[PDB]
Amino acid sequence: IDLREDTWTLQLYAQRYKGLSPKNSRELQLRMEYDPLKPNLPTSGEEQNSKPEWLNTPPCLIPESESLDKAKGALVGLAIGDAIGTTLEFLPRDKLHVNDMVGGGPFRLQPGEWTDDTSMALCLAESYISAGRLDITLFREKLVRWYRHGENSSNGRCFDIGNTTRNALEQYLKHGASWFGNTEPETAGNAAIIRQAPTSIFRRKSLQRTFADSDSQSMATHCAPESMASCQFLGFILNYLINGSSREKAFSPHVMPLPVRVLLINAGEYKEKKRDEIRSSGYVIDTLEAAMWAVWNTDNFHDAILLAANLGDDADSVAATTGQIAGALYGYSNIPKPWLDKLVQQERISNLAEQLFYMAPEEDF
Amino acid sequence: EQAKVWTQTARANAEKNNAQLSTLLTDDQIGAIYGYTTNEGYTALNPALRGQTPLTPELEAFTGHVTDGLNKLPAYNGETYRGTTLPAHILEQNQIGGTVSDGGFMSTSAKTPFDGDVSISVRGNSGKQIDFLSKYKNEAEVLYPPNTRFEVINRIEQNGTTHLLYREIP
Ligand SMILES: [Mg+2]
Repeated sequence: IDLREDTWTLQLYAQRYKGLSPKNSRELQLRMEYDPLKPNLPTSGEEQNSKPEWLNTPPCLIPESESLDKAKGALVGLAIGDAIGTTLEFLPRDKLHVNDMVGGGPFRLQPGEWTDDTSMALCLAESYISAGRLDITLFREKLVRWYRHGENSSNGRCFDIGNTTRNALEQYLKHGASWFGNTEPETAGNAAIIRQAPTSIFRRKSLQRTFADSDSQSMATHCAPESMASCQFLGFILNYLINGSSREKAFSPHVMPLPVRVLLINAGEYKEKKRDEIRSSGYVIDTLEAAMWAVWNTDNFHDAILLAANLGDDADSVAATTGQIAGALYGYSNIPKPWLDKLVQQERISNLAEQLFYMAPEEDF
Repeated sequence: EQAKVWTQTARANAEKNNAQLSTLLTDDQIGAIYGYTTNEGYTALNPALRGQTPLTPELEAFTGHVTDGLNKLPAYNGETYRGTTLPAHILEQNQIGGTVSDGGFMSTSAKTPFDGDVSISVRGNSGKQIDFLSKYKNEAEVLYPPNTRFEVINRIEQNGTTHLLYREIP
């Protein structure tokens, strides 16, 4: 199935996966009745108040230091994939290849220099460290310091900011903390999935708080529902992996409420696609699918990063997303040492991941 | 007493789930949207808007608070779904090319529906996501305000379910 197809076609196709959607609460079911005073629909739903099974956080069944290695892997791996993927950014697939951390790209970078993907992730991480929660205003203030002053840049300048992210910061500055926008489908770009890892690390003990922070962090700049929901799905993948699940378990279908194109990624439709069916465009759905595909089709972190980066086009975003997933799966201790050695500010990025990891609040109860 | 319970409950949930969206809403607005998601609030309000019971002064104020609040929230521009069962004569009016418009609020959810002999796909951008007002942010409810008009742009019977596709006509 081609995820670019119209949602009518996709939703009819997706009916084979109805078991992946949580059942209505009894109250929401009542609101879907033709006449709620003469109900017609099954009344067996749980109270709207009550915790659904798909939000029961699977326990961490690996040692704490191993989970920490995966959380470090998720955030450092993001930066590593960013630094490698930028090399082939905007080039047609297979015109050139990349096999190492070499810099270059459109921004003529030194090896190990990462771009806006990592800048935005560090802004998010620092806002969690300061606030003890997701604070969209603080997150936006940190992004503005990056944008206007080059804070949290690999080379001292903001250089790769996307148009949608820029619009959001300009509108926040003009209209203040209540501004939300970029809702239209042409704004369903990659900027939020490529910075997701800090949310999943901080919320590693709670699927519900991961769910609630993942769309919210997207909304700091991107309110397209496919961006918001893609962050929620990626956030759950990272939660499963940081808490020690196998790749097969993490990449199996999960019960969760998702719009149809992310539902089909959840259902595993990418698993048997060939490389010439995978797109590395600026569309969030393409990028998420491509990153799941790259991790599914390789066996170590090195190979996952290069398979993503060599897709070309928006190679940066698929590699940064792959780096989060592969980094959580394989762990920081399985990222190539020469890449860690070249990665700019690697020690700082590792320490922020570690800080987020230990600050992670307990599950609510 | 009831409106204060709604406001304080919704505020707690929103501050957990999306504290910044909470600031878009007054006490009256956040409590009213929350109240719409309770059985007592929904059963009093939507049947009056749909012309089954009278729209009294208290219910008029209730509706105004809900819609004033929804008006503050960001657009959900996409596709959502309503699983339901329509009387035969109503389903017969849902032909391709026909127009539909509910006098009440229309609840939908981003998730794929399970129950109902009819599955309505809804494309629009007047709907607003209100899941942040629930305790677990889990049901992805997207709420369309009264008298939103839709054109039926597709229809098919697949297995036992009639699928309809609504496009909002602003
Ligand atoms: Mg970039």
